[PDB]
Order: sequence, then structure tokens, then C-alpha cells
Amino acid sequence: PLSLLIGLRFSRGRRRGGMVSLISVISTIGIALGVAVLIVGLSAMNGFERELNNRILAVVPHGEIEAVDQPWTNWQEALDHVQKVPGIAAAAPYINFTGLVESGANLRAIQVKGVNPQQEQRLSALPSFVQGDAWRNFKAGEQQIIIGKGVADALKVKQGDWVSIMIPNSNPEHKLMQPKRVRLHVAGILQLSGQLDHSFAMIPLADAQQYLDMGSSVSGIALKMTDVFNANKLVRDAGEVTNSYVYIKSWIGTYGYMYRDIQMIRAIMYLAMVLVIGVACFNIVSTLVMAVKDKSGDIAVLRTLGAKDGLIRAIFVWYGLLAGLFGSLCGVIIGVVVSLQLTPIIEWIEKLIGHQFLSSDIYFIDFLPSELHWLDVFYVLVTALLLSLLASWYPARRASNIDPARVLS
Amino acid sequence: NKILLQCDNLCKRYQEGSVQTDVLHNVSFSVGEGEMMAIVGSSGSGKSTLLHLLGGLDTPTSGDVIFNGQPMSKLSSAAKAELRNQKLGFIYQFHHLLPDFTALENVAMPLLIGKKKPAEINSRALEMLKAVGLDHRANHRPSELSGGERQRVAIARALVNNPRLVLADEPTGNLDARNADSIFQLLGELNRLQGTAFLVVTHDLQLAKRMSRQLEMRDGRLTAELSLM
Amino acid sequence: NKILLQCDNLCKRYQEGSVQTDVLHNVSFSVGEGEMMAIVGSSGSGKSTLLHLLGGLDTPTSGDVIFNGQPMSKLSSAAKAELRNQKLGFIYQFHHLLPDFTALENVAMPLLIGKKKPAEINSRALEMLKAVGLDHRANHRPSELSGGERQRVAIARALVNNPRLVLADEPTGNLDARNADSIFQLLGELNRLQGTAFLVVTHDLQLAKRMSRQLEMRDGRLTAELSLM
Amino acid sequence: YQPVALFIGLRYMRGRAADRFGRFVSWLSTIGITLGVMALVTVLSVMNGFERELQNNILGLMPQAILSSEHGSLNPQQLPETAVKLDGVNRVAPITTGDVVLQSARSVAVGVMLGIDPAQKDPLTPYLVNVKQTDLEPGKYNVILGEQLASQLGVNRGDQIRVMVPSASQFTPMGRIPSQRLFNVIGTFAANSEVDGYEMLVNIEDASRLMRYPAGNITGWRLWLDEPLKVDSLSQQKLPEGSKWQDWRDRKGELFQAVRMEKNMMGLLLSLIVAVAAFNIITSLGLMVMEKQGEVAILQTQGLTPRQIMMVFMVQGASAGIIGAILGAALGALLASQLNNLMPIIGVLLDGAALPVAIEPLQVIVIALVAMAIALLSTLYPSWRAAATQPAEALR
Repeated sequence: PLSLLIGLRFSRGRRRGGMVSLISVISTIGIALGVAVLIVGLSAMNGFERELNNRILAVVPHGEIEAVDQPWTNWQEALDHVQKVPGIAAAAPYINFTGLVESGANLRAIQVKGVNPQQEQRLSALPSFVQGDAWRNFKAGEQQIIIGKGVADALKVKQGDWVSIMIPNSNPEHKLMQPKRVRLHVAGILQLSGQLDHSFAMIPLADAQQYLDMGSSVSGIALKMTDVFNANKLVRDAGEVTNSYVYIKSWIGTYGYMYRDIQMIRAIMYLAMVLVIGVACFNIVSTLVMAVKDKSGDIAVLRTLGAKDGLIRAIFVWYGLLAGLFGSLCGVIIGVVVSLQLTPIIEWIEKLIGHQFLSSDIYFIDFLPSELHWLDVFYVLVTALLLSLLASWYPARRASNIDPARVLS
Repeated sequence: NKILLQCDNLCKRYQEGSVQTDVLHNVSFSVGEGEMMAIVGSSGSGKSTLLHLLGGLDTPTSGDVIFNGQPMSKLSSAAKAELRNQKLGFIYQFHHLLPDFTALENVAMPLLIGKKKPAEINSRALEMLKAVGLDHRANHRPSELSGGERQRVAIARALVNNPRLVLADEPTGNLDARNADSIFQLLGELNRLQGTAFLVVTHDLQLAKRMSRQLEMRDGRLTAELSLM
Repeated sequence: NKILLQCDNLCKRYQEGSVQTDVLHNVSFSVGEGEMMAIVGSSGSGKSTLLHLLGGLDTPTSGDVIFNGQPMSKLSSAAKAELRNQKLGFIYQFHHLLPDFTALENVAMPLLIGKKKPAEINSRALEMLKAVGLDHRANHRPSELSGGERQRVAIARALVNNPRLVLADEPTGNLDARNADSIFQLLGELNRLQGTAFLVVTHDLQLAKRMSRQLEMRDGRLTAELSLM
Repeated sequence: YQPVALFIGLRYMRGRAADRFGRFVSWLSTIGITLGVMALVTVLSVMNGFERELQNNILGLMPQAILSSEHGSLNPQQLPETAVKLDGVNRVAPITTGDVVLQSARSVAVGVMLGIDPAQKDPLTPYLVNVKQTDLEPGKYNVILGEQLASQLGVNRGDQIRVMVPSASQFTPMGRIPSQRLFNVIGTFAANSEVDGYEMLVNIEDASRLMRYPAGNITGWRLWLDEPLKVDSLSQQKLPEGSKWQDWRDRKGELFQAVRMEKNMMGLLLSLIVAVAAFNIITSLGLMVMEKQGEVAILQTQGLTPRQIMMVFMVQGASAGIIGAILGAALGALLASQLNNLMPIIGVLLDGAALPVAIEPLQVIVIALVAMAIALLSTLYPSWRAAATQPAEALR
């Protein structure tokens, strides 16, 4: 094998047991704490990224184009020009109401979305997130609406109940005052996130055009890309293809803060844990100084056999690297143990300590998710090894430059 | 007939100011290959300092250890390393063993630094082990053995590489005579056959008389040089 | 006669059963003030641990060392501290200096431990330096010092606050003879004026015989008990 | 002389000028604690500045406290403002507040209505554009809407909006009728905050008449605080009889709670650094004891009590902790309040305003004492272990 096995013997050369093994376990505890908490943080952020990917950006319209002047006479023409634009996965029309839903003497003003079911199935995974209902049998000519669960429970309404819907329906004539109050029947409950479910109510598009007494037109067109991170330029190009009356709205303006906050949280944890490993590698430096001061005689003997001025340095750098290696593994074991049983751990802490962590419609999700990426684990372990090596580098050079004859005589 | 290494006028002072004493002056050796020279002297009479100097451990203030006209001082410390590893074998009178290695590693360690592949170095170590005679306890801890056995293990690990110069600073002070005569005969065949030169420094007068031609190194001065003919 | 110090059935074992050696067992002493008891013997013959037991540093398994009526067992740690601070002065085998502290503060250290104002303690340190004779080397670094000087400075430290009992376990290992005569003259001066008792351990019988009273302990038992008067 | 432990303790941590390396080795602990406390103070300062911005943008424009009557509205005669004085409160003003629904021609929204007397200034009046504050006289139903709210409804000056309250509905043979009234926009309010979305201002008299209150009543007293972050403590204050206390945590509490939670989460996530530094301290002594055992026994042969040697090592540990904490606090304070200057010359992540920085000395003091205590507990154990060791076993 390698001639540096001598170092392992110095690693196995532990004498005066007691109060000298304590420093070893202290160093190991420091390394393990830093690495394990780093891994927990990185896995939690990756889980947050996954849940933002699935729960939210798969139910919201990735692009919006709205007519500024009038509902489109040629909405079909614009959409069937735009569906062949490259970098676009799908397009669909939609009409945007806002009105008063009233039930059980409770009133709420909410915005309403009217879409065509067979097209919105392609446009989004939203019907897949409905708890249970006729997500496919939802059709026109039935006076049916679907309400998010938050609005349903804050309105004291349930499945198979009747609600009244008031819409302004402004006209140039005198009928603009005293908004029209139609009746409707709720059919399903949505459960998307902490914020998205308190504002969405969906209606059939044909019944939408019927209840408004408007023509065969929609209030906007929704777009789904194949790649979302560059949706702004793509939607700008897509709106350029059709008439100039459109205005484009990209989700990125509304939601890129989530991505950039996740990235900055990852950066903050990475830097802070680099500092933690730096302090622990100072500990490693102290340990190596003790080792040199205690094995000066043995390294002198190694020198009198004709060793080179770097061999001793190699011995001690391998010594330090092994000492760091032990703690790094002793921490990554816990790091891998957690992040797969992490959610029960956090709910256990939540029941033990009567304090809610992320609920109450402030964070987009309720629980704490997780997903393990092995490349991140590899990067972290390499970082720990590099910091340990950088720490161990100086004591080795100092040990190399001691002459045994200088101190013996 | 000395050609390999020649010592001349070695001078050294190893104190601070005021008490600064030039302990050594005009120390010169005539050590020829194939000839058996012994250094004689008393304990604490200024013999260990130059003896350690002869290994190139510190730089002499004055005087030279010359190799075929090539001076050690001008060439780098790595050169000293291979000189200490492959051409010269130097023994401290302390044991200076490694408690962590077994006998095999303790004797093959210089060969390990000799960066040769395992088979021939292991065979070489086993050959030295049979010559020494301690094959019985090969792989246990050297720490729990007797004194003389540890000293002869040190001697063995010092003589594995067959170096040109073998300086042994009292190899038998803590050793009994039953092993002393055996190692003396062993080094006898090594000297007559392989031809390595021995500079054995010893205190007790009777064992000092056992060598052919004898120097007397007293108080930093070479006074007596007794020769049979 | 003896009032200050009384030893009663000194027994000590610091290991487990069977292998337990009775280095001390039912050992009693007659330690008199003003006289010079000296113990002689070889290394590892119970010369060190025995006399460290006299300082109250350890707890004997059986028997006790009583000073003016206080047994060590019922005696508190603070009372032992004051006892070893103001009545007993001990010298280790080595110098045991403080490399962080210069010579003046190193020798004055017990006086500051004595919690008195600087003027008299500095005056005492200077007069101790006069008695030692190193007026030139007062503040230089112990690292840049030789051995005999640092050991005699340790002795001075042990004698600054005027112990009644000056305990010395081989105090002159690194110290030569032409300084030994002067330092023992200093000890005799303190003996004739202050009257403090010195318990000197040594290996050479020449210096040990010139002590007034001598016990001899071989293999852990006191064989010889001879006093001049 | 000064207590003996101090002299030795101070002298060991210095000295050894032959190499100039051991000093760095012994001061590694101070360096680590310094970096830890520096990171703590700078990050807490940045988060405190952000929270200060939020409280001046969210809470700064809404009633920070509201004192109302037990039943029904409040009568100003019963509880005059000069009789309503409390701790921490710097200003009291009559107010009525409510949640209403706003109907324009094209869309509908929900809003928060503030009925006030026009003669009194509000913290949003400096942001009011094209609007005389005194113009909100009663009987004309003058209403000022927020910029975002007006944009979403799409109306401007001279347009009417229907304001309705369903909570104050009255039963009649034609069902439950919610209160309604037409209102005339007199301008726009532009405060560039979340409050601009849902806050709308009306005259106090029309507002009182709107909630079906008897004439002359007002909903309550709005109270301003010098430091609202302690409203909970202010909730424990004795209140005048017959009143009830309400505060901002009714609407925007959770968010602020969340912010506080996030803070202390980071409050631990960086705190771990100093904990790791504490570990180093023990190892440092684990060096020094084995590097000074052969000497401490001599001090034992002197009058040094074991309770004194424990002190002589603990004081060295505490000196390292003190110097590290003070130096780190000084460097953090220097880095704070100035990071706005250093940041632009290198890459800046945030767009627009560079960075708010608010430093509260209370936080710095608390973390300094925490560092002190952690250093003391860390240095405790090896000192006791050294003290309990008898001299003979140290020697042999």
C-alpha cells in the first residue's frame, strides 16, 4: 500500500487514556454538529424547492396576456398563432371575474376564473390537486363552481351547498348599479397551499360567458412554457407575435423572490457552516501541535533514518486528514439518517413544544419537507476535507523545520 | 587508503555568549575502507558532541567531512537524507525505538524509506531477522521485551541496508556478553565479506581493547593512536 | 527534643491486590529540629516517595504525619497549604523552574504567596541573590541559563521564607564540587544562625557522612541509625 | 499584592517570544469567538433594520393600538383623551375603524375604512397627493382611496363607489339588508406600502353614521406607541373600567410573529459558531494542562489552594472570553452602520436600496454576556480536573 500508514499508527498511538480522549471526542462532536446541521439545512432547502416546483408553479398560469381595450374579437386567432411559437408548451383562454360570494350570512369578495376544462387539463395540473370531486365531469350548463378549502371553511359552506354570486356587470346603460345576483352550486374543494387556496374560485367558461351577457370572448390568455426560468423573454416574444394590444404578465415578477430567497438561504448556511468548520479545524491545529510536541522524539528518529524534508510533512498532513475524516463521517452518518425521517422528527418537536412553525397562511406550505441530493453531500464532505487539510498544512511545515540535533544539543 | 569520506579539523562551539567555549579543535580522522578503527574515551569527556557531528546532524563551525572532494555543506539537506539512508548507518546509544511498529516494521523502516517494492525488502528483513536470531517473537509489541533485545533490534535496523559507514556509539553498554560476542562475530563477517567500515565508540577499557588499532579521543583532542605494528 | 514533626506507622500502597508492594509499612520516624538527618541509597529504593509523603502531599494508607498536634487526616487542605508555605521548604529532583517567569519573580514567588508588601520581599530576594552570588544575572531568562545555576536558584527559592524543615531529594545532580563546597557552606551558615533542619538525600557517601545524623534505608527498610551526638 | 491567581493567569497567556507562533495558537480561541460574535451582531443588525423598515411601512400607517368600550361604541364624554393616559403611549387620537366592501363599476374589493376628523394629521397625510386634508368635511362623504386599490378598481377623481357593511346588516321583510352608501373620490393616497392596498380614509362623522351608531359616538381611541414591539406587555397594563384593548396583532400579528421567529431561528443558526468556539477553549486547556502539568505541581507545593488553582485557570479562560467578546463587538459595530459604504464597490445582490442597518445595543450586550457565560462554562471543567489531580500522580 502506501508508506504513510505510519500516521495511522500515530492515530492508534493514544496513551495516557483519559482527559486526552476527551479532546478527541470534542473535536468529533464539533465536526459532526457542523456537518449534520449543514446537511439538514441543504436537504430542507431542496425539499422547499421541490414543493414550490410541484404545489405552486404547476397550478398557476406561467404566462398571462390581457387585452387592454376590449375582450378579443380574435382570441382564437391569437392563440392558434401563438401555440406554434417555439419554447411554448400550451396556451388557453380564460375570463376573469370578481364578485361577492355569499352563504350563511357570510360574504366574501373574491376573484373568479372561467376556463375550458379539456384545455386547462393540458394547461396545468390543478385538477389533479383537488381532494375529491368530478374534476373531469365539471362542465357547462350546470351552475357549478369550485371553491378553495380556505374560503369554504371561512364561509361555513360545504360540498353540495348553494351560494349566491353578485357581479357588477357594468353597462353604459343604467343597469350598472345594483349588481346582478345569480345563484350557484359548489361542487369541490381545492387544497393547494397556504396562500393560493384562499383566492381561487373556478367556474365553467361557457357559463362564464353566459352569466356576464358578454360575447364569445375571454378576458385573457394563459400560457404554459416548457422551461419557466426564462419565461419573461418567451412571453414577450409570444405577445410580439400577435397584435400590440396585449399586455404580458410573467409569474417571475410575482414569484422569483421565492427562488432568490432559497438561494440566499443556501448561501447563508453554507458560509456560516464554513465558519463552523473553520473553528473546528483550529481545534484540529491545536491537536496536531500537541501531537508534534509529544512525538518530537519519534519524528527525530524518523529523521535519523534518512527521511526527506517532506515525508514528515506527509505523515502529519495524513494524520490531520484522518482526524478530520473520522469526524466528517461521524457527522454525515447523522446527516443521512435525518432528511429521510426529518418530517416525523419536526412534527414530534412540534407536539412536544406547543409552538406552530410554518402554518397560518404565511409560508406557502405548512410542513417542513426534505429531499436528499447526493452531489451536495459529496460537495460538503469535500469542503470539510479541504478545510481540515488547510488547517493541518501549517503544523506539518513547522514540524519539518525542527533539527533534532538543535534541541538535543 | 581512505577515499570515500575524510574528516579534517572539525571545530564546534555550542554555548551562548561569555561561556562560549570552542570545545573542539583540529579533529581529523583517517578511516579507510576495510580497516577496523575504534574510538576510546571516558564518559562525559566531550565525545558525544563530535560523534553526533560526524553524522551531519549539525553544521560544523569549522572543519570538513569531504566525500571524494565533494563537500556536503554545498549540497542540499536531501543529499544528507540519502547519505543517512543508503550509504551511512548511525546509532544512538539510547534505544530510540518506535513503540507502535512491530519488529518487522521496526527493522524494515529504512528499507521502506528506500522506496523499494515489498517482496525484496520483506525478504531482506527476514534475512536480517534470521541473522539476528529473534525470529521467535516477530509480530508482537517491542515495548514488552527486555533491554538487550531492544538494543540488538536497534542495531539490526541500523545494519539492514549495508551502509558504507556504520557508527555505533556503545552498542553493548546495556548488553550482556552472550549477545555481545555473537553480534561481534556477526559484524565481523559483515566487515570481512561485505566490507562496511565500523567506527565503534566505547567507554569500558577491556571491550575497547578488543579492536585491532585504537584511537584515544580525550577532551576533544586525539592524543594516543596505538597500532599493533 | 522533637516537637515539630512526628511520623506514625507510615504505610503506603498505590496499586491493587497481589502485585501490591509494601514499599512503606509500619514505618516510624524521629525527626528532630536543628539536626541534619540524611538518607542514602540507590535509585528506585524508596528515596523519593517516602520523602514526598513527609510533605503532606499524599494520604498514607496507614499512619499519619502530625505537626504540632494536627494529624493530616483531620487537617484541611488550606492548613496543609499554609504549612508547606511557611514552615516547610522542598526541592524537587529537577530544577522545576517557571520558564514564563524571570529569576527575580521566580525566587520571590512564595513571598508574594505570603501576601506581604513588595518592599521587603524584593529586599529579601536581593539578599538571597547576594548569598547565591549571581548579582549580575538577576533578570535574565532561565531559558538562556545553564543547569547548576538554575538548580541552585531553585534551592534559594526553597529557602527564601526560612523553612524550619528544608527537604532536599538529591539537590546537586547537575551541580559540580567547587560550587558544592560554597553552597554547603551557605547551608551551614543558615544552620548556625537560623537553625533550619536540612534533610539531604544523596548518592555519594562522602557528602552524606559529613551530616550529623544519618539513617540508611535499603529496600524500603531503615537499617542504619548513627548520630554523632 | 494583587490576588496571586491573576498574576500567573495573565502571565501564561502572554510570553514565549522565541517563536511568535504559540501566541497565535493560544489566541485561536479568541479569534474564533470574535468571528462568531461578529457574524451574530452583523446579521442581527441587518435583520433588525429590515424589521424596522417593515414596522414603519406596515404598522407605521395603521392604528397601533385601539381602546374601545365594552358594549357598543365609545362615548367621548365618558372617557376624555386627557383622562386616557398610559405608559409608553406618546399620542392619542379619536378614531373609528371598520372592514367594508367597496364596489366600483368594473370590479369589487375589500377594504379597511378609517373614519377620522379632518383637522388632525395622520402619518399618511404627507403622502396624500392633490388632496386637502381639511376637505374631508362631514355630510359630503369625501373618501380617499389607496393607489393600488384605485388601480385595481380602476377609478379616479370624480367617480362614485358603493361602500357596504354586511356585518351591520338589519333584518327586514325583504331579507337581511347590509348597510350601504355612495361615496365620492376626492383624490388618491400613495404611501407605497401594503397599507396602500386596503386602507381608505373617510370623515369620522359619516363613518360613525355608517356603522348604524347613535349620533355623536366614535368607535374608540387610537393610541401610538414609542416601541410597539412590546404591545403584549402593554396588554398587561391596567385599563380604565369598562374598556377593552385591541391591537395590531389581530390582523398583522402572525406575519410579525413569523418575522420574529425567523430571526431567532437564525439567532441559533449562527449562534452555533460560538458554541463550537467554546469547545475549542476546552481543547486549548487540554493543551496547556499537559503543557504545564509538570509545573503546576510546584505551585501546589506552594501555598496555592486547589480552589486557587481552579481560579488561576478559570480567570485565563475568562480573560480570553472577555477580550474576544469585546473585540468582536467593536468590529461588529464598526462593520455595522458602514456596510452600506463597503457593499457597492463589490457585487451587490439587492436591487434598489442597498441595505437597511439598525443596531440595537441591547442585543449586542445580551450576546456579549452570553459569550462570557459560555466561555466560563467551557473553561470550568479542565480547571477542576487539573485541581483534583494529586501531585504524585502528576509527577509519577
